[PDB]
Amino acid sequence: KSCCSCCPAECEKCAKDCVCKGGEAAEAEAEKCSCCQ
Ligand SMILES: [Cd+2]
Ligand SMILES: [Cd+2]
Ligand SMILES: [Cd+2]
Ligand SMILES: [Cd+2]
Repeated sequence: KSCCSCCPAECEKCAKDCVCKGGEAAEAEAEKCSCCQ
């Protein structure tokens, strides 16, 4: 598991800054966020 689940495992994008920054529901559940993709 990446950190969240919205993004694969090695999203370079989160690897910096956890790009999704939901804060609360950071998980986001939706398998596939646009920021990391
Ligand atoms: Cd994420
Ligand atoms: Cd990510
Ligand atoms: Cd993350
Ligand atoms: Cd993301």
